[PDB]
Amino acid sequence: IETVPVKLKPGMDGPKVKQWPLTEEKIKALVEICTEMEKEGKISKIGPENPYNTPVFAIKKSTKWRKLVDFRELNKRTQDFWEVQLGIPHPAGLKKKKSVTVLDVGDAYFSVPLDEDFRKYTAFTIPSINNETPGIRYQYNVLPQGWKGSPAIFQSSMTKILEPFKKQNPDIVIYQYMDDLYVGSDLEIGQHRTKIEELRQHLLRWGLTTPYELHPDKWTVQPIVLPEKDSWTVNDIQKLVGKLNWASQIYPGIKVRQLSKLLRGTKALTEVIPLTEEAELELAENREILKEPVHGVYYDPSKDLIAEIQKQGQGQWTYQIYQEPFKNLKTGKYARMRHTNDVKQLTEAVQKITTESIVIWGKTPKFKLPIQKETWETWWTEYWQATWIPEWEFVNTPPLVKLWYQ
Amino acid sequence: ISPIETVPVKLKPGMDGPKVKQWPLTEEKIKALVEICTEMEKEGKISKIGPENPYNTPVFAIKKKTKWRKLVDFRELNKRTQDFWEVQLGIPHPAGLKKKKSVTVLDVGDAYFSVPLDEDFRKYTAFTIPSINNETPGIRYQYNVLPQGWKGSPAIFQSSMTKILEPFAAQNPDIVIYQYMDDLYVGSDLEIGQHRTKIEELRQHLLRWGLTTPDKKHQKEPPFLWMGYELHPDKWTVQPIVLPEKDSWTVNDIQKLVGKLNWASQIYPGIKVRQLSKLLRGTKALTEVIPLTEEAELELAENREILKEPVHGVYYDPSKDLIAEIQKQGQGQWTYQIYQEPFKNLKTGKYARMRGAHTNDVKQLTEAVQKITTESIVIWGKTPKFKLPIQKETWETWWTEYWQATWIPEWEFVNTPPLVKLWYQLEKEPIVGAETFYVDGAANRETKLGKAGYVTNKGRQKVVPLTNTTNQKTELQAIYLALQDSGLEVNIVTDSQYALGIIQAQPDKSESELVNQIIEQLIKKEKVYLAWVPAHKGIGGNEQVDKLVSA
Ligand SMILES: N#Cc1cc(Cl)cc(Oc2ccc(Cl)cc2OCCn2cc(Cl)c(=O)[nH]c2=O)c1
Repeated sequence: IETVPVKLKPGMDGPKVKQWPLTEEKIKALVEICTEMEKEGKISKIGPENPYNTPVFAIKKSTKWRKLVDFRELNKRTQDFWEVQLGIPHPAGLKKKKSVTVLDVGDAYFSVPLDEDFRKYTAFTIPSINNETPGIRYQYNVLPQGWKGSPAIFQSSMTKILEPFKKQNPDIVIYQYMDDLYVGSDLEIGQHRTKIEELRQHLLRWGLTTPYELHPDKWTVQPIVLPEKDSWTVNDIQKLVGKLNWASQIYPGIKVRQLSKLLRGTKALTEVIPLTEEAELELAENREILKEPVHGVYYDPSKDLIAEIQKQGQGQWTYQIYQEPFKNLKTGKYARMRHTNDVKQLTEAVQKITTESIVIWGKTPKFKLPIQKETWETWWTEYWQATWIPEWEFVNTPPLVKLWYQ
Repeated sequence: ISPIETVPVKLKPGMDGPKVKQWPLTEEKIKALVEICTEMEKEGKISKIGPENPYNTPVFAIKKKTKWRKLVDFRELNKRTQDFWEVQLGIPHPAGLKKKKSVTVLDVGDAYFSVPLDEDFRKYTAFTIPSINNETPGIRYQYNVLPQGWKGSPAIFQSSMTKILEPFAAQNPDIVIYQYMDDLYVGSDLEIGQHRTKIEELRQHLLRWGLTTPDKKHQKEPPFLWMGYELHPDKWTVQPIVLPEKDSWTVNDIQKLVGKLNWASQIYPGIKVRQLSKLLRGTKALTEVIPLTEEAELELAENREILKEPVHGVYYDPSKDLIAEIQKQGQGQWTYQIYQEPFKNLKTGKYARMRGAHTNDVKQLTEAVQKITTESIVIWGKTPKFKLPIQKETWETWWTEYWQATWIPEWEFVNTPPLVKLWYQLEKEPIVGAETFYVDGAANRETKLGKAGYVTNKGRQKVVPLTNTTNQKTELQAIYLALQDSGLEVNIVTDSQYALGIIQAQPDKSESELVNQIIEQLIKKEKVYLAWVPAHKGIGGNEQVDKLVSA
């Protein structure tokens, strides 16, 4: 076949990222996978004149391991090739559909050869234990999974293969983000999964092997909830006054005068204050301003998406997506009904938020994670199932905004 | 035309080879170069080149007080040579080595000179022996092998050695070979004679590829002085530590000292370096004299006593479990040992990072576990069982209320005090029948004067004046004042997001003395509930103490 010429941004060097240490279990699994990938010609061993590196991880998507390559750095340095040039446009309707199924189509890329000049930039290293050996060094001969240039190069073949199916089903929306197809329809569930199986069989008969559905209709921005007590203490009103004051930055028009009036004096926190008629109306009026949605919040495609996550205890995790502070494009809550632990829940929550973000805007958000860097770097693969990896940083400051979003 | 296959080398794009001129030298130093070069030329290592080669690189002739050695300053060529895959930055840790019946250490002689250099790159290695007082043109040579001191030599040698070793490694699967620099470390669990036969085979296998190796009479014997370690057949330890005694200490003196102490921490249990390290905080210059703290003097003395005794570590058995145990040594300082059998320690270590101004013990214990986890993965390829002096009730309460996600390994409680515990727990609901203090504090940013006050439900009011503080430090001193003048149960109400955040984190050790005093009060108290309200919003108790402190 014919390789598509690939170039990095002019004046940009390849990735030189550190390979993380791995357990012997994951190392052996990587050597098995790569030995057979080498036999199949998809990767080749490289010499010391190749200085580039990209980290590799062993996960499970499950008795069989799989290799996951963190191409985040190479993707940043190739952005001219997978965006602007050969960019795959994002349909605004996928979020509107009632059912969306995600299809792993990443195995297609291993047919297409990679530009021989660009292959040195995909170099990776299987690490040794205790620095006893130099790592095992490979580079890719075919389009690698996780590199954003792989779906861009394959885009023409994918459009061709899907052209009959899109003809037969004109109201089904199909969007490709990296290694996955997102297929959305307003059909009935069992009728929707039939169309999904048809598409799968269509793909399989054309040589594209493929191995829980989303429902964007239910998603929304959550409204701020206020409590309802049968008897309110001074402390209860204070927290009620503080929460309404925090919301005064986003929703204009929340009033606290009648509520503050009930606390005039130097009262004991434990004292029981009756809700006057005038304050009950203010609390009732404010319960309606929070029902209405905010205005003026528009997604800018030129700006990064940011996702913050708070641990609320009891397996619950709130989150907010935004681009400029206090302008939340999406808020939501995740709930682990599980055998669970904090890392498993955060890892699962990050994948849910990223998938929701892929559906709505077509790009992954940057995560501010409430966890210590080294702990995340040690255990994040233990529950990682997606084939992509978002950017993240570690918020060491606590949220006193924990109970606000609770 | 060499058996070993060359690695293709390129210069950085847009650069040319070095054109550095050769400085004139003595007729006696020229005599040394001329003789060394004709021997290197006879050995094919270098070749004379025509006049068309436009590149040069200086050469010098040194000797130590005595055959001379040739020295080439490749600094300019190195700058223009492409990058290579990074050679082993880290080295193996002795506690990760698996115990072997026999172990052999072989060093490769003229390692770099035994590997060919890419033909197209040889032009850029040209150098010149100077003629006596420029009487004639100098002799132009170039390298055909990996030059010593060139950027690419270590990486290309290591790869060439790897490939050269692959045939022998197939026909001998039980023999284990480790590579480091010009060394091979060979270990087998075969019979000493059988192992000795195999070594002699590998020597000839390497000699056939051109790699000189020592004979059985010239091979080093245990104990091996390897990278600051002593390797005995059944034990490892560090090489002897020499902590100097000095009347005055420079910044550089202390940096040497903490380095040696850090080095001792891997096998010597109980080493502490925090107080000494604090001296280097903001250390401007290496020559700056640092007055030793009384705490640094005691820390150093304690270290001297531990080092007086001798300790050793054991090698690794993959068939026995890996166990890690942590002990608290002092406020902020922790120590650990990792062992498979009860009193045979593989290695030891410390952890003493505060990771911020204020922390708690359970958080620091979790961080020490995290540091051991990363270290066990690097050294042994797995995480160990943990024996920890904390009870499940303590840790479970903490990690459940802690706002960060945390991974708690499988661990057993070992009752060997000091046990890690929660010294206090704030109330989660306000307290009935406890006095409600409304605290506030203020500070003029210019004059740096301040005050902290309280107003209570029972009608009590107080203001204490403050000399040199900030708005933040007074907001903390206002909470301290309410704790000082309250019963065993108190409800405190502040408008300070700063002070609430510090207290809600429930620290038990801080580098601020005021916070340490609040911590002392929080312990003595039976029930403390801390509440927050938006400032300047007319809330009853906050408005009064705000007006009081503002006057
Ligand atoms: N100098 C040096 C040096 C450096 C390194 Cl990186 C390794 C090394 O030795 C081994 C090499 C390979 C293996 Cl597979 C095990 C080794 O040692 C395992 C531990 N041990 C060490 C000695 Cl000295 C011994 O007599 N018996 C024994 O069991 C020697």
